[PDB]
Amino acid sequence: SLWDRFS
Amino acid sequence: KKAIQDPAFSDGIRHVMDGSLPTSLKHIISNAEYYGPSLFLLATEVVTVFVFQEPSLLSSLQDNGLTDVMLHALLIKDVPATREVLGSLPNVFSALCLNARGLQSFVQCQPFERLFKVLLSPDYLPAMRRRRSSDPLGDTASNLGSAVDELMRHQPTLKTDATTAIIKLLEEICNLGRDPKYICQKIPIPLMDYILNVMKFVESILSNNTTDDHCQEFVNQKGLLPLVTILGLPNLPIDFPTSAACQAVAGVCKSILTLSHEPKVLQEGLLQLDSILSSLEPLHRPIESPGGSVLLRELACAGNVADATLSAQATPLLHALTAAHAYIMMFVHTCRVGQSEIRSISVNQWGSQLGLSVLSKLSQLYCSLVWESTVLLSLCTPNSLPSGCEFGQADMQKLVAMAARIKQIKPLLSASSRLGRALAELFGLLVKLCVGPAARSTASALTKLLTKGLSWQPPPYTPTPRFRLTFFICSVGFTSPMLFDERKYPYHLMLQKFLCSGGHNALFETFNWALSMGGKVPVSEGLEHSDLPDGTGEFLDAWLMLVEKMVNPTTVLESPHSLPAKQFSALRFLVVTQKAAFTCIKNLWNRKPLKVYGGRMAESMLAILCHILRGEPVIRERLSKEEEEAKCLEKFQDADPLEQDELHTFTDTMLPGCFHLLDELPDTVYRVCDLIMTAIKRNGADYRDMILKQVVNQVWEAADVLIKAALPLTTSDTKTVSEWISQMATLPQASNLATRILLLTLLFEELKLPCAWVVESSGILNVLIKLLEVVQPCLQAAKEQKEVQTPKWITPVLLLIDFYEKTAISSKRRAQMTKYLQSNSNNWRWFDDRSGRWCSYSASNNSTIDSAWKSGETSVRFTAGRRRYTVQFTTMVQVNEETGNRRPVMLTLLILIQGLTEDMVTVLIRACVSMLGVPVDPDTLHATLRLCLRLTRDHKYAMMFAELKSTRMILNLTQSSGFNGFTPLVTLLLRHIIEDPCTLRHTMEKVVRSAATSGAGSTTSGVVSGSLGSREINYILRVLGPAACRNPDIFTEVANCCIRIALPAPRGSGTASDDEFENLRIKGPNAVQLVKTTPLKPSPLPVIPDTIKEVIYDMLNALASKPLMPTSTILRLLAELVRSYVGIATLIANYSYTVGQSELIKEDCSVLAFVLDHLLPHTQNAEDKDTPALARLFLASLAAAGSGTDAQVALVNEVKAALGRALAMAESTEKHARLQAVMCIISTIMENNIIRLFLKKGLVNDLARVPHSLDLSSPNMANTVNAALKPLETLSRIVNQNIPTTHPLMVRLSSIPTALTRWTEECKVLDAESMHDCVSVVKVSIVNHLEFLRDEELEERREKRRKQLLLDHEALSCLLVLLFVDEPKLNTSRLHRVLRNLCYHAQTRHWVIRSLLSILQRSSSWLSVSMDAALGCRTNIFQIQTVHIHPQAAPVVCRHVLDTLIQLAKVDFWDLLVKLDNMEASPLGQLMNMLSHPVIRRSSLLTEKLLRLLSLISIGLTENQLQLSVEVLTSEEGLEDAANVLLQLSRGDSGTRDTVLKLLLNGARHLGYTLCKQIGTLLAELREYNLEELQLPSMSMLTSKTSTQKFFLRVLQVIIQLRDLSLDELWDMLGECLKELEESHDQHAVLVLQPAVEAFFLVHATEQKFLRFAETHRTVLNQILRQSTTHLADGPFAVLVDYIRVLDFDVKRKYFRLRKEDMAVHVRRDHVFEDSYRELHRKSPEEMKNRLYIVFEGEEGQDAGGLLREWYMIISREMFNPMYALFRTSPGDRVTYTINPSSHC
Repeated sequence: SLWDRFS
Repeated sequence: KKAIQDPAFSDGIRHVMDGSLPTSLKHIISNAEYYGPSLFLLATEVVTVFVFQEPSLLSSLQDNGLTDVMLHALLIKDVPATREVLGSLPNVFSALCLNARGLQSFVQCQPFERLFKVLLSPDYLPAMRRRRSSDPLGDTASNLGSAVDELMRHQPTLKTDATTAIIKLLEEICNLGRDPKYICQKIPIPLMDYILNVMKFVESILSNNTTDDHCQEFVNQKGLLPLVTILGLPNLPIDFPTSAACQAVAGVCKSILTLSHEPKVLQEGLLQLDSILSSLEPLHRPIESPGGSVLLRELACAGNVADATLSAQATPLLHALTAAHAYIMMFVHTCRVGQSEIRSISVNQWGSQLGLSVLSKLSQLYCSLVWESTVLLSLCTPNSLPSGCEFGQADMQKLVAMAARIKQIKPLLSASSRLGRALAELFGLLVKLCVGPAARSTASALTKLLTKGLSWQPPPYTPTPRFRLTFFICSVGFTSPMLFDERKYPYHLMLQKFLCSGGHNALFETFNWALSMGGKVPVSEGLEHSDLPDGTGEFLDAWLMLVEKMVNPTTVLESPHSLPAKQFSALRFLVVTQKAAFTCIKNLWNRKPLKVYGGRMAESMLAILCHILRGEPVIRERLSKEEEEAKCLEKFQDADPLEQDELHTFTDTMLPGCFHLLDELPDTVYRVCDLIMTAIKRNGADYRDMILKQVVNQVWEAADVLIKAALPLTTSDTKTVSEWISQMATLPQASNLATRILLLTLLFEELKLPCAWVVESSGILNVLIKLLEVVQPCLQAAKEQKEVQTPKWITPVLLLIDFYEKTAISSKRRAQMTKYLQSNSNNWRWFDDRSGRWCSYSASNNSTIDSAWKSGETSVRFTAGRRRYTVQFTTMVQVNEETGNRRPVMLTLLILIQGLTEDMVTVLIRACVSMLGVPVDPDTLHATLRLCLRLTRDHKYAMMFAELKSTRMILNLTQSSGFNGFTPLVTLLLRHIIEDPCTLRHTMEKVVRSAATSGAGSTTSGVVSGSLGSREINYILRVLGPAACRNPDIFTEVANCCIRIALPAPRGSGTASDDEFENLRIKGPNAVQLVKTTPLKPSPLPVIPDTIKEVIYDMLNALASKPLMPTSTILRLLAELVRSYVGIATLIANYSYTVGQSELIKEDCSVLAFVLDHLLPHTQNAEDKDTPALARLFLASLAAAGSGTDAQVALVNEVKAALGRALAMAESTEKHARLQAVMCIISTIMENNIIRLFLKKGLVNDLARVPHSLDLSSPNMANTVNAALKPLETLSRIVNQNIPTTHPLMVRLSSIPTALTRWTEECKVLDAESMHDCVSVVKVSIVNHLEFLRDEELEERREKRRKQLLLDHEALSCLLVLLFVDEPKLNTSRLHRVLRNLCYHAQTRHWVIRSLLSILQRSSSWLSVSMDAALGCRTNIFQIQTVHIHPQAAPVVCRHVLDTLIQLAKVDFWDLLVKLDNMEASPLGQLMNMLSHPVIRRSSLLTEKLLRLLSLISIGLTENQLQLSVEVLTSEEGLEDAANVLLQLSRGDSGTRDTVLKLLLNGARHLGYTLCKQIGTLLAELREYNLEELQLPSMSMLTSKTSTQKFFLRVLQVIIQLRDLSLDELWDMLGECLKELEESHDQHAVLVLQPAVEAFFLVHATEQKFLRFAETHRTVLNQILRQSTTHLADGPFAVLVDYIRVLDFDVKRKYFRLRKEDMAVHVRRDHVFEDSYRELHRKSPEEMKNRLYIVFEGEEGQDAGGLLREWYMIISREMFNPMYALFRTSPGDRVTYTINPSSHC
């Protein structure tokens, strides 16, 4: 949920 | 196939496969392409089932080569590609192997190399595709795998070759994944479909029974290398790792790990992962020039290939990334394991030299992927994030106007993002495994990752700082899950290593860097600097959210995940963390907030300050109580505690910042209260006072400026319309108050009494009330502008006032409670419902509970008997923490806040109603109504609230101005208006009586209808506590007048001794004071005040953008009001509307008549949907409310008049609707004085005469008649037999509710926890009176001892008319029940029965009941000219009447009928005479029904003859009914027995003579047919279902049934004819005389001619018996038991055909004959008669039936082995066997 910024 | 699987061939099925069958199966199996695949499967299945029914004959199938053709067709020839064939192949091979020779032949031809090739072939992929898009992925592969697994489990020799072929499939997949020439399709190859099907197959094979023998074999044959290599395959697509195939591979590896406990799966994965991580080190090395992503410099430099990302040479680093992702989505799956042993081997493997080499490379990969993802994302951003620089543009110029570059970059970034997500999931789950020796090195490497991420610094060329801040955010986002669990408890191993290794100093250095911007600006100036980077608020939000978790002592010290004792200290960790955090918060404490991420920053900063301020007490207390790893821990052990003098000055100066935050970011106010509360709980009351007085001075000036902001605008300098109205809402002061008041209110809620006394002594309440008075004109104006915009500060003020007067209430109640308690050793007692005793706690428990109650804590914990109990003083309940049992408790009884004065209350009520007038806002209406609810509990103010016409405003309120609690709260307010002193007194009497008489249940495990626990005064007063709170004075008066403590019976007569111990018992300190009610005193009804009638009438008028109180709500409310108060019922019933009072009103009419007429009927166009049901509820309530005669009589009268009106109405759908609705009301009300009135008023008569005033031909007639029968049936039988606890701003019929429940809810809202204090004062007062009266009554008792025609004919006629009409929708059953209940009366019974019989006889403008009897003409059922029934309709009237008569049996009319139209054993004779009449005699149905009636009643010459004629000439039911009638009548009389027997004999004789006149034609025509199959037409009149044979047999049967006839000519004819028939070719040709032959046996062979006939007809009697299922020895043919030559073999076999158990017989396969002889030959006959199941020593299990049949076969062979010399072949025949005369050997 910390990698949603790319997606 | 079915027959082989069926008994009755199990004997004989051996001779199927010695026929031609196998030669034709051989052809179907050999030609699966000419014959369909279904046919091929069927043939193989047939052979398979045979081989399983008789495996012996598998040798014969081997001898003729059918199995060798099957093998060739299923292995060497291509299998037909369909699901069922593949699903069946292994069961076939399970059969063909079964003979061991077959197994040899099957394994000879390399079967699995061929069978498994199916999974790698595109021809069979359509067979593998999921069927229906519902069954699992690979369902067919899994099924095939399970079948193969079974095959190996049965034939273990194949296991080694199967797994050899399985590994080959994996190897083949690897080859199709390895070489470049194939390309995976979504040359194209379906490599993901193959991989998925193979993996599902291998999953089923490896892990089905969990035997681990297959897993072990597979792992020992080196299959795990080919398995795990499939993840790394170059030509697998980029989206593989997320795909189902990858999950399938991971599932296989997980299955191996779980079922073998083998590390080898992870080790090899790590080896290959180590190989892959070493390949992509160029991802770690940056450009070392102005450059962007390495992935985009490897992509862009891939020439011009149209799709580079599809080639493993075009994009080696991206394909390697995806390989890594596939490997890492398997380690995730194998870590998601809960077996401590599998977990332990996972940790061991990860903590190895190879494990930590991989984990280091994964950590460097993680940081590389965060860099690359943030670079690619910034490059894909449209030239906004970069600073106009060629940072990655040089490679985008090779790649390439903007969309194409972004659309090539996007796949790359989806590969990087998803890899990173998976890798973060792996690290996070590895922390869990590490926490719960090699774990300690895993945690070391993971905290080295955390340090690397927090101290990572980019290449110097980075264009903007936001690339580091977005890295930092992810790093800060990644350390938080890895240091802290869900629920925010840390892992102390990880905090230990995060501290010792580093990352704490780097965490706070990243904060310093982010504020200072690399040292360009100091940290204290950074936050407020204009040029602060764009992403520094998102970073600071994440950093503060992490530090909030890091600082909290209640989790950092209390974490379940603590290390064991043997070193880490969480105390020194909190010392250093709070010390480091405090400085950074200083650097953010008062500066203005950021544009976004400023309220989350503020809230987490305030939470950190709260945790520090709470912690330094606890931390200091615990501190007082008190190679690399050791050194660093010791360094941090010498940590200066945060200075106690610094938090002091902070709490001193913090308030300017708190109020700055309340000005900037109001939503933070809830955390500021908590911060202030912790500073208060740090400091003294001298600081609490300073805080509260400063908040109050802020409120004071903001309020006085708004009071000066609303002085009426006389001079017009400002607009005076838009400006003034919106100035009240938008001035800065009006933004301040909305948070200064809310803060003051939260402080008040915590600090109840200090803040009450300050709000009192400041006078701020006067100012706030004045401001409320002044705002109202502005609000009214705004309503006149039609532009209301509510000042948000209004809701805080009302809530503050609410909690001020709640607080004052409770303190007064608590004050007079303290005045009645000794402050020393206040006895708490717990209630034993079972014995009824208030038993004391231990002294330590009592002292603990008292001390913690006096502190005002909501709950207190204590332990008794090692059981854990907790008390909840909100509810006063002891919960057992183990069981959850809740038990009541009590306290045993033996700063004065003035509150809101009269003037304040008056002004406040006026302001509230003004706010209700203008619909200010939902939440503001909620607050003002809550305040009104608290105020109006004094009836003086309820009257004030009702005299200002506020119930009209409340009814006018629209749904735009409504809230969840609106209707409860409004109902409570209206109840507060209705409850005047007298009505409240009477209702409290009702409640007290009800609660004392009924042993009410509770949420305290007080047993329902208990007689000890449910009845104690001390508990009943606790239940009645809401009533004491409603009004304590009235509640005392009522309870003193209506309660008495019970007197227990005189234990023993005698005053000297018995009464001494009766005074010791009854008056003892510990006793069980049960309650009895006083006898009811004749209370007069309280006169309703006139204003309460202008409140009730306005609702009754409201019966007559959507409205918030629709009619439905008003009706429910009125129903409740009526239920609880009887005055309301009388008023409503008496009330009446006036002409032109509303659009729906035409003339003066009652409310009830309107509810019945306009609101109650269903109508197709809605106004409110559920108005009809609620109106029904209202009327039921009004009826149930006794109200003497005032309500019940009026209701009944109005119901009657309504029925009359609906009748007289013109025929329409509206009339039908009204009628049906009224009948439903009658039914509901009925479901006893109401029934007495319905009888007195003649409602039964009207209901019955409803038909008359309805159209009989209308379509909607049956529904209204059903509806009117429903209450007629019931009546004839009965004769003749939400509220939210806290405002949202502050926070962060038996369906009708009773009065006590409403008071309970009101008490909860108004005074949640202060109820008990009142229950206590009232309890003391009451008991000091009831014990006195108990002792006075007891003295009095001792002294007295010492001195010692529903319905009239007309209504019934209308019901019979309904009986006449033909309506399918009409409930005939209900009508029949009504008529039966009416016919319980003898006079009514006589009239009804007689009229029905007359209708029957006659059968053989309102009365215009046309019936579609015939095709062309519609016939009127009634011809009136003396009333006749049209003969076309007669059979229907007869049918209905007969049904009615049958129902009555189970348990003038014409002249009345025309009078309408112009506007058991005695009648048995008539019913029998009706059998002669033509409409009945024609019809089968009517005749059967009549016969049924006759039979039921039965429980002269002509009438009995008519009955006999019926059977003679006509219906199996009819036949049985006639038999029963005749039998019962014959039992009735002897002379009738004789007459019936004579008549029956005569009928039989005539029938026989006509039969003989038929058999003579038959015989003659058989002569003429032969003398030159049988279809002689003379046979037809014997085949006929109604042939004289049938009648003759029936008559004879009845004659016999009566026995407990000269027909020799017929017998001779029958004999001759039978012989002639038998002479003919056809055999079944005889059966046309079976019934007559039966008759012959029935007559003859009385319970001989019969024997001679049977011999001369032997084969005929055999045909008879063989066809008959009649059991030979219970039917008539039993006599021939002893003359047995006269039956066929199979007839005797059918006739032929001890508790029996199952019984084992242990024999050896090689000795069965002699083993059976030894086992059994001494067994008894009855033990042999047990069911034998045969066990062959050491042989496998098999079908016990087949095993017994085999046993019998082997024995029947060995009988004829010459070695036993038992039997020898006949020297002539040589195939038979007879006793061997050489058995003496």
